[PDB]
Amino acid sequence: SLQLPWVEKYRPQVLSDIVGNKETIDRLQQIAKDGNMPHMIISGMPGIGKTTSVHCLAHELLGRSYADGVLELNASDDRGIDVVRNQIKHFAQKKLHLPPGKHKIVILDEADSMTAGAQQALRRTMELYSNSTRFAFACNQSNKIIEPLQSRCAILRYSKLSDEDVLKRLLQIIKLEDVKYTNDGLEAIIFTAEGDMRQAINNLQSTVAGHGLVNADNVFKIVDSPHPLIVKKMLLASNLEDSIQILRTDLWKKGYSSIDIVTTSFRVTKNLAQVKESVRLEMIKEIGLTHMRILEGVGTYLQLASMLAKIHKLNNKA
Amino acid sequence: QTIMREIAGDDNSYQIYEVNSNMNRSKKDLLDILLDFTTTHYVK
Amino acid sequence: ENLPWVEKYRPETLDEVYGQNEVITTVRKFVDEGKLPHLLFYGPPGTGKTSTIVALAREIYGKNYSNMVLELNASDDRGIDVVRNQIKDFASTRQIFSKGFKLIILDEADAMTNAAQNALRRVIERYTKNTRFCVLANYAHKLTPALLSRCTRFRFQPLPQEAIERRIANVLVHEKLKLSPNAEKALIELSNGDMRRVLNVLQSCKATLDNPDEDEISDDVIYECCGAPRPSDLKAVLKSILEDDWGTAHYTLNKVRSAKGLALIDLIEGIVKILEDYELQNEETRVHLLTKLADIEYSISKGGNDQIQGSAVIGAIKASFENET
Amino acid sequence: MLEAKFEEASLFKRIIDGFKDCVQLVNFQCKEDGIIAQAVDDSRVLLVSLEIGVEAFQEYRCDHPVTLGMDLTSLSKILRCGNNTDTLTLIADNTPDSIILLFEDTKKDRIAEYSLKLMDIDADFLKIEELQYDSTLSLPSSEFSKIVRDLSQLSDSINIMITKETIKFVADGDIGSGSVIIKPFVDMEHPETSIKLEMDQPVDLTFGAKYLLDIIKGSSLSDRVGIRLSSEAPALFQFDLKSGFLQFFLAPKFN
Amino acid sequence: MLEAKFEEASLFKRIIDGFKDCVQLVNFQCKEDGIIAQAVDDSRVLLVSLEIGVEAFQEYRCDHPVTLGMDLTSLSKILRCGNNTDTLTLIADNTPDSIILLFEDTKKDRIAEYSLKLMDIDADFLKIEELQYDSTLSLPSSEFSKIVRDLSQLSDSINIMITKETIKFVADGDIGSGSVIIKPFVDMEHPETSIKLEMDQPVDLTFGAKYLLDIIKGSSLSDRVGIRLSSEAPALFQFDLKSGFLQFFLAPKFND
Ligand SMILES: Nc1ncnc2c1ncn2[C@@H]1O[C@H](COP(=O)(O)OP(=O)(O)OP(O)(O)=S)[C@@H](O)[C@H]1O
Ligand SMILES: Nc1ncnc2c1ncn2[C@@H]1O[C@H](COP(=O)(O)OP(=O)(O)OP(O)(O)=S)[C@@H](O)[C@H]1O
Ligand SMILES: [Mg+2]
Ligand SMILES: [Mg+2]
Repeated sequence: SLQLPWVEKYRPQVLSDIVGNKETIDRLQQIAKDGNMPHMIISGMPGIGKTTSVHCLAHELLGRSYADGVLELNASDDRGIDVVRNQIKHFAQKKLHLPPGKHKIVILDEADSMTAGAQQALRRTMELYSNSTRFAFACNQSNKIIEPLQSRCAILRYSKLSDEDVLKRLLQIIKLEDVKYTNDGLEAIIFTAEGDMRQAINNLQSTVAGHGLVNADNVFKIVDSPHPLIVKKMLLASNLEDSIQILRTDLWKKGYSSIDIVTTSFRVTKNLAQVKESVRLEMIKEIGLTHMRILEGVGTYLQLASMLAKIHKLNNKA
Repeated sequence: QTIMREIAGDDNSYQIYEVNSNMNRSKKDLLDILLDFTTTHYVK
Repeated sequence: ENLPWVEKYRPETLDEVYGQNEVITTVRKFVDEGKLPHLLFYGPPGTGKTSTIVALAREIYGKNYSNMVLELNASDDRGIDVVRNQIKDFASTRQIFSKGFKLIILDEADAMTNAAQNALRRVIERYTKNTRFCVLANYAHKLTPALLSRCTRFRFQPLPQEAIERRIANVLVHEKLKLSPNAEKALIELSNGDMRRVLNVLQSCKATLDNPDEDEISDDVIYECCGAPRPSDLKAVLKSILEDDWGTAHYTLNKVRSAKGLALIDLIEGIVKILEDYELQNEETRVHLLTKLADIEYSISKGGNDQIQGSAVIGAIKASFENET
Repeated sequence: MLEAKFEEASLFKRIIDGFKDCVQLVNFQCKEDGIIAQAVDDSRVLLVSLEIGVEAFQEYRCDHPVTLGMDLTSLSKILRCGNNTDTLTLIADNTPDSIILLFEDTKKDRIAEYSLKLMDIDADFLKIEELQYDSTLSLPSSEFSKIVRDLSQLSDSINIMITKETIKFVADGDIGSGSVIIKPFVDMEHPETSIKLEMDQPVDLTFGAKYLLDIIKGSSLSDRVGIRLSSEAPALFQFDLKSGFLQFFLAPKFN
Repeated sequence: MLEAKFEEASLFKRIIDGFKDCVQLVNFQCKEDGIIAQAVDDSRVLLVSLEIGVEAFQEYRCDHPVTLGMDLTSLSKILRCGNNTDTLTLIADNTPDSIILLFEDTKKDRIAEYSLKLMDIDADFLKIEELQYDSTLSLPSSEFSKIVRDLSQLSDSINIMITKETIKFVADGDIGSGSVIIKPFVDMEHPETSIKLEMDQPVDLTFGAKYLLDIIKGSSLSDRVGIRLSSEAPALFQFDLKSGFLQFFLAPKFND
């Protein structure tokens, strides 16, 4: 059949389990405890726990009335002008008896995909029925929501999860799941996560399912991305012929497109520490020039070879 | 609304019919309603 | 019969999918175990993603495959509306079926828009219990992280020569064809991990033959059927730049480009590839050559006059390789 | 808790049908003596006041007063789900969010319960005070219904002229004019078809044709219609019921 | 190879009225023992099967099996022209290209002949697998039609629960809910309105409103409808006939 993914099997059902953004999570906990939930637009990068936060807040706020007091509208559901003018308005006008302070919650998840006219129609709906219902948006980009909607909500900008919180929750999951872990493997999981917590959990699950013990090499086998050590050796080699051979064999012939190679090189160089800050920024400038040339349309092998040549000049000389 | 409150002296006295964007502001949906509201007296 | 060799030599089972072996082994483990999560087969075109999913779908779903599998293509004239309509209608119907896990094969999902990808992620999340998706793409940098996190990514690498040559041997004996070793090597090095290109070039070479029974296919036949620079032409241009006069080098470059219909970008790339095989006494030679040729290629892409660009190529090569001497 | 049992399920259906077209949102305020309904028009012009007595129900408990705000479209839809022989039962809990309509039967075969979700409506108590209406005319409902039904096609505004104990319906247009005049009289053979008048002062008022056509949709609960017109007060079109009344409060136009 | 003669003409009109909304193309299979037909809609949710035996034929001659495709819209349009006095006669030649609809009276010489072009969709899939059902129940077609058109107004999904010695229909929607429970009884005046239920295992599964309205339009064919219910299996709604039956195979919905 199927096994429940650790992304879903270990999803926080309470607001306290959610790590990262401690101030916002604590204030949301206080709101859920007391009540009078304001209109909010929770925004940020993918995978930091926005939708989970909204659902946990709604659950804690309502309780047994969650089924008849929360209306969720994702992108799969229709959110046109007709939907806003009929379904949301009738839900707001619905008479549900809730404990004092609690209010009905209209969770409009992925509000950045909603049309502008629907957002305009939602403004009067939330302004009129705010004494019975409260709206909660969740968008990846906060600029796609119109200013009239943003002037009636408390914008929440969730930040990228730091290495400490991801490491803490990963240690929790590894401890309740009896997973053999190594420091290098966990560090690789954090590095490949890049703040995407869902990615970290998925990578841990894949590594455990495939290669058992979580070593760094095992983690770098299920990421289908250029190996950071291979890219670092390519960039930091003192012989240009070796760097060219590495780029030709381990990256170009293996099917890694120019965008992935440039992204991995940029990430490695940004994480590099033995070189000076000025050298770091100049190599980053060369990588940016190569990425620009790729975006224009010139993403051939010769551009990456010239990038390696410039980085070699910068490292060996100066 | 505040001007209405000051003019009438009471919240219940003034009757402001707000035509917001959350409804269909088309001729065949609101012309008769608005004409009847602005033509006769409110029941009070 | 009168069909292209692409469809005729399709892998009808998972045992005929050569080259990609990790993906096939993982997929066979998936079907034997019964755990079939949402799949994302991505990589260079012609690697065998559609072949893999079609073979697996047939192997699992026997005869009911026609009704239990819906094969989509987002590039068609549907858009987010009709695409979503079809997916929800296929996933929520729960038709009279022998078992379950209706499979939806969405081809060309890198052309799907951001809102469409988020909607597809939501639909995948809602109907996971009865419908399994195997979204297909060619580039992973055109897919949103929302869709990337709801599917088990399986990168496809360009097929290794050991495989391409095995399929060469398989097709050749069945179609009664003869490939000379130089011609076979040229085709293998020209496909660049593209089995579809191999089949198309082979069929064109069959049609080219005056007597397609016992006439061996030569190297020149493939290099002119595919439309690629011959190694001899690029080598002649390179040696003319390296050891001849400026006027003779210009004459050779212009003559080769005009006679073979070769653009300057292909000439630069082939010259770089050939010079990679050769060793240089100095390193500044390689650095300057690579940098100058990349700049020339970038300027060629934007536009200009081709005579000055060709002269710049010749001068850059000459200066770089006089640095080593 | 509310437990109101109708003798016939068609009674409440007819009562709802009497005003289901003019108004959409209605407050069903319920108290010990019975059910009192009050819905104002969406144009804020005409007010529908309905009162149902205790003697209209086979059983009626109403332990504590409760307000049942309901949408008339969905309520009419759920009401149309039954037969005349059914015994409709109105069931509502304490502080209800939904109203239960239990459709029983004389013999217990199809006991079908239907639930209707309530709506949040601002209740506005607008009972009239002691008013001395200058005119009080009562005629059979079928008569008035026929006159306005055939005479609203001539003009959008209807004038019911009353002077010297004479009823006259006026609606003037460019294509033509339509006037129907009936005099008060008492008939012993059928007193229900008689015309009565208790006029005090002359009044000549004009109201909309569409709203009178909406009013006469209530000409299915009573044989007669009670009209009380005042020169400086809204009109009162009352349909006397066996236990209460369905009175329409038509408002005058701007002078 | 068909000499189909019907004693009554309007019965076939109700037969095609039952077919009308569910599907638009049926390839009829005429055999020596009668006429059979099976089709599935485009969404693969509703399967319609028709069985007509020789008992509903004044005279029948179908010595060789014939595949008959015929548009039901055109047949309905032309069959609306059939009077209550005329009788239907279906005649098909060898490898038919146009089916002939014939009407003959008894007291007056009035002949009505019509021609209908066939289809060649090349689809004759006939699959039947379920021969057992956990719950078998029968009720008047008018009653079931009343219940479904009663509950389709509130929601697009109607549940048919079979709890111990009771039948329960549940439909929960946006404007409210609705629960119509009925208990079996034996009307001693006539079994035409009696409700009969066979109970082996509890049954709980939901269907679609539009599909159910598609089945219940076959209530013109017969005054009684037989409902066969079983978990994780296609439901069956038959309309009994003198020579055969018209039953519908319907796909339930997944709730999770
Ligand atoms: N801070 C966190 N603590 C614990 N689990 C987390 C945290 N952030 C994410 N997760 C987990 O990772 C997944 C994130 O799910 P969502 O919150 O729905 O993602 P998202 O933040 O809404 O971003 P999207 O879906 O790309 S718009 C869930 O399975 C969570 O259990
Ligand atoms: N690994 C393989 N083993 C055998 N045949 C292959 C393999 N990869 C590709 N082919 C053949 O090459 C062609 C590729 O067909 P497809 O799999 O449909 O293309 P694709 O790999 O899905 O990439 P596209 O361009 O996005 S459709 C077919 O004729 C296959 O028979
Ligand atoms: Mg989300
Ligand atoms: Mg394909």
